[PDB]
Amino acid sequence: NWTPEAIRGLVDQEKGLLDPRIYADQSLYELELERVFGRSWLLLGHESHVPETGDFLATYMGEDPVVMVRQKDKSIKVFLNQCRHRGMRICRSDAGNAKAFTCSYHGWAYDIAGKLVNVPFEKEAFFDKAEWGPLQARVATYKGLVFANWDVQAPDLETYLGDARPYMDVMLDRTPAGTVAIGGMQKWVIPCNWKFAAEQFCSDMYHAGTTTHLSGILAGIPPEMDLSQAQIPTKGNQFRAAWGGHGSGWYVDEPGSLLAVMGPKVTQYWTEGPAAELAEQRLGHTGMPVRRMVGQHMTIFPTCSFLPGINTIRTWHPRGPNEIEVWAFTLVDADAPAEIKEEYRRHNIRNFSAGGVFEQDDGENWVEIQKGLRGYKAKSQPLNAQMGLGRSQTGHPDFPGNVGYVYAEEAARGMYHHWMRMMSEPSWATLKP
Amino acid sequence: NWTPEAIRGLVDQEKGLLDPRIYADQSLYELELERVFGRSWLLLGHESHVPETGDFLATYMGEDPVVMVRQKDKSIKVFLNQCRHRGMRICRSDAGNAKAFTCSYHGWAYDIAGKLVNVPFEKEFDKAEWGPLQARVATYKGLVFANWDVQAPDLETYLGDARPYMDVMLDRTPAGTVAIGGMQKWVIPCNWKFAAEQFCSDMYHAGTTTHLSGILAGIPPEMDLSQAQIPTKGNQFRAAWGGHGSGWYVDEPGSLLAVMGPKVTQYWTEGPAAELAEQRLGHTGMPVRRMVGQHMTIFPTCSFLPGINTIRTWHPRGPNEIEVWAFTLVDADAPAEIKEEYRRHNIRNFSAGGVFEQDDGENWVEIQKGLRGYKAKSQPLNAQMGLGRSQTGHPDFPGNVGYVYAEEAARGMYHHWMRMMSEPSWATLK
Amino acid sequence: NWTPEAIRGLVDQEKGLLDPRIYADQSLYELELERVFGRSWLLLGHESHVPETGDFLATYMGEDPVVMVRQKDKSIKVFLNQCRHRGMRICRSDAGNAKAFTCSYHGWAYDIAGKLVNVPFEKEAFDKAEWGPLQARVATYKGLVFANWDVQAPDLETYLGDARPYMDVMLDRTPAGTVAIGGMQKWVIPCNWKFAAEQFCSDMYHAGTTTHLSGILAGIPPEMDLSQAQIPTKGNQFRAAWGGHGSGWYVDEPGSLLAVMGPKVTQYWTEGPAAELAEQRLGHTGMPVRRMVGQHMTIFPTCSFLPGINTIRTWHPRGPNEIEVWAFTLVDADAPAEIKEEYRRHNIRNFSAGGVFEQDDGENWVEIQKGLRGYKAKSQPLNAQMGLGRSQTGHPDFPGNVGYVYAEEAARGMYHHWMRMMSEPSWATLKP
Amino acid sequence: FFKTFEWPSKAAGLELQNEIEQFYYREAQLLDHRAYEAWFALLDKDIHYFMPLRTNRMIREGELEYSGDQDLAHFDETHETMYGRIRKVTSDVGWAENPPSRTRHLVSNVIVKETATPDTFEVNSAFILYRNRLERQVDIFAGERRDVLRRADNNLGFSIAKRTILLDASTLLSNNLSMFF
Amino acid sequence: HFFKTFEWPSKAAGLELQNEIEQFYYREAQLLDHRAYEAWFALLDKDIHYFMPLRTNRMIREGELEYSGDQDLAHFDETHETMYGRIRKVTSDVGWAENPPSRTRHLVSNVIVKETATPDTFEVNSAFILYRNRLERQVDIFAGERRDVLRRADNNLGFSIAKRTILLDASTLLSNNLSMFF
Amino acid sequence: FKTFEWPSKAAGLELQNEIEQFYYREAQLLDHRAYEAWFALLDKDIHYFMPLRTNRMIREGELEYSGDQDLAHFDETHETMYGRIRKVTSDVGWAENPPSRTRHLVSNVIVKETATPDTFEVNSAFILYRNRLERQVDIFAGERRDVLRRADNNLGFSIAKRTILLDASTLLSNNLSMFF
Ligand SMILES: c1ccc(-c2ccccc2)cc1
Ligand SMILES: c1ccc(-c2ccccc2)cc1
Ligand code: FES
Ligand code: FES
Ligand code: FES
Ligand SMILES: [Fe+2]
Ligand SMILES: [Fe+2]
Ligand SMILES: [Fe+2]
Repeated sequence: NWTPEAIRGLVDQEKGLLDPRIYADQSLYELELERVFGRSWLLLGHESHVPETGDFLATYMGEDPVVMVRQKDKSIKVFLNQCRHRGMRICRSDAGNAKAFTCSYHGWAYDIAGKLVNVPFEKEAFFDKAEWGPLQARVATYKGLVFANWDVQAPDLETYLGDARPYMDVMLDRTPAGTVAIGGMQKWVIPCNWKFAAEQFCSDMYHAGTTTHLSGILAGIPPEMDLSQAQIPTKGNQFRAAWGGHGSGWYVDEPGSLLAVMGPKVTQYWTEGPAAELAEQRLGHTGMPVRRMVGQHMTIFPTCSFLPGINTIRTWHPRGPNEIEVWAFTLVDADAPAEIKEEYRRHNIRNFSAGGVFEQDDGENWVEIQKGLRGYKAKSQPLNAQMGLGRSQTGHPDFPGNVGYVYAEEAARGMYHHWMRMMSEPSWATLKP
Repeated sequence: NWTPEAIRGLVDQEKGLLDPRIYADQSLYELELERVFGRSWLLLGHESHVPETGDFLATYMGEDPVVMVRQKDKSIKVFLNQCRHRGMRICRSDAGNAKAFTCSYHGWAYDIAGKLVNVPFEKEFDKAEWGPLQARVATYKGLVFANWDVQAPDLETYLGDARPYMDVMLDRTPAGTVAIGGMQKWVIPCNWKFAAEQFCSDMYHAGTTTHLSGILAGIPPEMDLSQAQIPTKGNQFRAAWGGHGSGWYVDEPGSLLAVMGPKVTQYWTEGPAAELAEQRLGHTGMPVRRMVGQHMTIFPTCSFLPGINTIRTWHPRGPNEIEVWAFTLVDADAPAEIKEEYRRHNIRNFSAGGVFEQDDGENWVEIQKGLRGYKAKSQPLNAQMGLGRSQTGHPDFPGNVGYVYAEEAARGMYHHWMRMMSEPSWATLK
Repeated sequence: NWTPEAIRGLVDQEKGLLDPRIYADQSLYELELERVFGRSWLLLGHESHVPETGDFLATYMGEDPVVMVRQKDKSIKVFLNQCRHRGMRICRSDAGNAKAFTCSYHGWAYDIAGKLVNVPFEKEAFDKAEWGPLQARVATYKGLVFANWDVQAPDLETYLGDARPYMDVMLDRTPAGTVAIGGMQKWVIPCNWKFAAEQFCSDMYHAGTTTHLSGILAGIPPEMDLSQAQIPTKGNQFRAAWGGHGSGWYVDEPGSLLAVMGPKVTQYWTEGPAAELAEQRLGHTGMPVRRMVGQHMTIFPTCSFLPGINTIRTWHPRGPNEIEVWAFTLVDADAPAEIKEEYRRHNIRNFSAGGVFEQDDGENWVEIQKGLRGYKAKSQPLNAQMGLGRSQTGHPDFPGNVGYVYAEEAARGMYHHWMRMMSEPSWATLKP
Repeated sequence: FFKTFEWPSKAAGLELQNEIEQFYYREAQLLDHRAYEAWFALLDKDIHYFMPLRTNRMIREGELEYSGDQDLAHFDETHETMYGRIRKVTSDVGWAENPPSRTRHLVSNVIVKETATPDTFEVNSAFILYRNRLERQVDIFAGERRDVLRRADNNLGFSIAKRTILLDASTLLSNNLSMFF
Repeated sequence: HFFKTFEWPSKAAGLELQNEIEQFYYREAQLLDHRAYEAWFALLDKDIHYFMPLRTNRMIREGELEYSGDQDLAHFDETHETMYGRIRKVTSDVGWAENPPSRTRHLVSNVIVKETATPDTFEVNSAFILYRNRLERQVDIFAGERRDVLRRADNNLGFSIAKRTILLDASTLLSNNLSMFF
Repeated sequence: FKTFEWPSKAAGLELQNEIEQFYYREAQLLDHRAYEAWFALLDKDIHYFMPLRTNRMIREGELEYSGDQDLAHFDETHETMYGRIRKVTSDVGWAENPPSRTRHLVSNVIVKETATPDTFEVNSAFILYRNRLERQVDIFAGERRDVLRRADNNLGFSIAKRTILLDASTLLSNNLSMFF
């Protein structure tokens, strides 16, 4: 059995080394579900997914299926999609509106809150209904986004997010009207470990600025333009969370990235005009040059990843050490013009979906990485994560927090250190910030 | 290895709680194959599946390829479908008639008894020493069971007090039963204990929500669920020793009619053939003609519904999967019209496309999927139903008896399960 | 954990017994990756696969993806097909020519030697010479390319030992040497490697009995049938003094080879100046190459060939329950055009996934592994007693330990060597 | 036994070949869009709908591959029993198919044979049936169908007098046959 | 934004025309399966709408909500200009998803032809199985139907594509990408 | 191998029909194991070829298929096919005994007009579903390129060439005991 000593010898942020066994080991994964997922704050979706009373969304927390459902008091509850009689699924559609939920096996009946309200033949047999039925999850919201956690001793979402908050507001708090999700949730299966996907959106601008997306940029650039004529952005910054494993990277003053992905109309909306400058004032407390911020990525540990410029957001659902499910959707400002919404929608489909000219290539890399790790020698020696080590500083005038160069792996090392920390430390008294 | 005290921690019949991990854990299944399946009596079929010398049926004894074949002296011995040379399958086909079995790999030849008779270039070690491993063969009125363990009790001793409950299906005529031609097989991605327990103790599913569409299927087109009568009267049996159990309705003719139809319900309840069955099983003192919708499980994986007369074996195939092997029994002398009715209705209801079976399996599949999660295996499942209300002094039915909508037979199945892999030797398992 | 005592009990070469768990156990497989595959000499192919500078072949060492690539200095280097940055595959095609290797993920550039030469934004954000893909030892035997991870393992020549003269039967017939016909046929069989390793090592017994009755019928004239085609009997079986290598061949019986390879290939192999030059070159142990018909050989653990038919393959493991068969065909570089073409035709006809011989092979192997899921199928030992105590080390016809063709002495020694490799941690005891 | 379809020496006219192929394409569109009542309407009151069990047999026993008219089967149905199945599949409380599966019936290899009755044709065809359900469940079926089709003034041009499906499976790899073939 | 049984004409298309549509699809399948992307792209008319909606698990009563709508995310929702960029990507030797290329087979059957309000313009229904094999052992199988609007054209195929909607038999995509064209 | 060079003069509906019907007739023969009659459809000068397929970078695309001097899955004349038929019908051919249950679904049939009367090059797509034993399922997809010469036989045509281009690099099936 994996001893805490051995778990600490898997990740080393000092040497900047990663043991490849963290992505492949079956017994390590079984521990992840308990130590990470069963204790973390996990994305389930947006508030606009469940607007009216009784509206529900069938989703996951790790490998555990859950129902997220809007309550009559306008709150939102999350409970395990499992009947505590003999384990049957309580809610059997992806989404919709429920007056009540009813288990199809033996007909145990539940209210929209997830409470057991009726048991057939409860007088002939049997016991208190108020005590039975699906385990409940803690629910916390953050400016439209809905999060959930099982562990009662875990920190609150606000404390969980901490220093990472202002970097989310670039996407979320542009208008007092707030964000609304475009209809649709794309879902697809990738045979790779969840850490690869999580790390990429956390720290890896480096893949976007080099080789991975040379063809994606080619797809969005003017037909008269060639790759050598297109100019890759090079300047920008990266962020590592004070605690958690969170991080974000972005380009500064170089709209070449955003323009190729999103097009001119969207790039204008983001940087020039009445709405773009209104966002600048609203994010006045941070003191960030939001208009100059073009092309941004972010991961909230462990599985909440999003691109504030593109407005694509997704949860990575784990399916063993060799597989994940991507559940992705798109956000728009509530009051953004009809043409702008249509452009956000078209360009997200074009770039960041299973068939997206950008997303096609990310899941090519991750897949080939996992295959290799089946071999013995492939897991024998550490991998390299040493970029920008001892180079990121907290006292930055332009941006708040621990800031480095755009091509760094400081957030990467910070993510894997907290993976090691959750995997090793059993109690919250030690883990909490 | 799972420690015998940790195994005893999984199932608690006194509290009425079950550990979900029993349905999912890989290491528990490995123990199952050795401890549970390697020493139980397991159904391979019926005597009519092979009535003449040389007739064989390739079947399974929990992952073991096994072959059962009729002999010249009317015996039907069963051996491993494995050639001890390099492990090749001896018999390549599902069924038929053989003169001799020849391995395709190196040509080791065998008679129909299993004995090694010819080894190519053997003159260039005893022939009788290296034949496939023979299982113990024991029949119960046409039903052929097998067991690897020489220490295991005989068939009759094993089945015990639940024999009268099998006699409801297999001993209605002196002619005996005959298996209809054909054996259906299909894969269900669920644990075998869901399937075994349901036929053992779950009438509650059929009396509630699971089979609403199946009832609708067997009811007249002008009639809907609001006109279908909801059954509430009946009892539930628990076996003394073996892991067997039963449930049935009392005085609800409409339940059987919706499943099996007019002619078969008549044949089971009224007339010369139905009355002859009440006098033949009269020694048990059981009101057999008022018995409808009965379900049964012979431990571990032999389950059937008397009246309906579908019979199946659930094959292990891992913790997350099973193979269902089902056939139908009819009485030998039964009219040609009744045999055709029994055939047609079993196909209609209890097959891979069956209007009842579909919904039975759909529950299990979705349960197994949910148990992939960590938290879904963390809390106990409710197995209390009728807790302590099963007294042994009922005037109608022998043994331990409770109300039909209870889980007393369920606890008897899991109790013996726990026991059959926490106790190594037969000296205590009796 | 598998204790060293437990391993030794799995194989009994004295009683000719086999514990069937070795084909099925998951934990035994993962040990095999380390103890067997992580330190054996493994066939990656032939020199003719990579004839020029930069020419590469993506292949495997066990489950480890590797690149075998010819260098400027005409040497062959083998490295782990794994970007040591984040694990990405560096070489993403099967075969071809490279001037460089670039990681598609973050753009780390490599030279054909496997040296890291460029890292994008290195100056803006550690030594490249220390971060190249892991290298394997590379050695060749008369055309065949082998590789090994373990620096402490013996060299290829010592690894092979006295099994070399029987390898020479196929590889050393002419000074010009062997050259591979284009094409590497690959298919997946859900059976464990050892079944196939064994067959080509010792099991001639299967071809002379029942398995290849139908493939023989395909290579026999239409007017003639299975009765008028004797069933080879006389011949010998060899065991290597160390390493679990083994071979088998018929003596003076052309019926086995004629069926498979036809009249023209047999004539080349047994008659004329070419077959005389072959016996001339192999007179070092005084073994008649003219009389040896339809040979089979396994080099431990996963290399297998049929000297007369000239098909050669590697069994790639993919867990206890599946393998990938990677096979190709060899010919003498100086042989005539009609002979080479007949070799090509008759190998495609007979030993590929659809080959009239090979069809029946997998069919048997698939079935065995399926049965091995059973507990009772894994309870009692298997038989490997054929030819026990009927072999000595001193024949005026053949060198080394020689027994009857339908024996299983070579098989016993293969499992014996496997047993030793699994249980002995240091080469200080394993080596000869 | 069934064996090779006894195809007629003279090929069916280009009009009739089109009509019967178009019928199967239409029938597939009904099934694939869950138009179960519309599909059921194609079945004649004397319909026999049959899918025998299939077993592994040696060459010495080729005659016993498919199960007989007195043996159990996957389907052995009359107009009445078929309608029961339609009731179940269209039911809001039929859990096997609510939520419904997503199916595709790909139809090919259509061989048309005339009968002794005018307006009536015997047809042989091949299908692949792709079934996807729940989140990630996929079941693929393949086989042949042997039909008796009568010309009909309905929506499709023909009604189904008889159907036999020969499925390329021993043990069913799918947990159910909630689909119609 | 729902889909139901294709509305085939009661008078079946002429045997000559039925054959022309069938052959056109066989030729289209040939271009794609042989990676002649430029020749395939030439088939797309300037007013092309290329649409593949998301598909969800719904109760029978909520049937009208099974597919995503024209203001929802989709797997594909394309114009000539967006398709152009996709063709530019798939032909690019730094387009990693299709370099090395996949091996595909588009099997086309169930062809149903309907005339439109425009002469020489046809609304076409068809079924397909798309078998995709790439790298060493990766296999992705897709099945679905295509709803096409075709125009007669003076090209080597006989027709051009004005609209295409693909109804895919999947909710969650079982493939890691959709680097292929349907 | 490149895109099949279909005739721009779109083949006649009359002939289009009998070509497709032939393939369906042929498919019926193969799935019902009438090997004797299916072989009879092959002319003496027949070439039954199925090349190996490899993963190649775009710049090395020409080397995707194995050449006429390379190994392959199949490369057969008349006397080589004859031998296979003898095995596949044999009682001691255990790869096909017990027989496999197969489906040869055939579509995408394109018939090509050559200068020679009664000779037409024919392309077809296929999916081959192979089920055998208890639970083995092998799925194959690809294309077949044929010549086909008009004959006075039960099926109406004879085969004088067949190239099978399979959609696989590594073969995911344990063998090719079936015919394509
Ligand atoms: C992770 C994921 C996506 C991106 C990204 C993609 C396109 C444009 C800008 C950033 C960067 C890191
Ligand atoms: C193992 C594999 C193949 C053969 C073999 C088969 C036919 C002719 C010659 C050798 C012998 C052992
Ligand atoms: S499973 Fe929910 S009540 Fe039986
Ligand atoms: S395995 Fe049965 S003879 Fe070799
Ligand atoms: S993985 Fe190769 S450069 Fe990052
Ligand atoms: Fe990316
Ligand atoms: Fe039931
Ligand atoms: Fe062999």
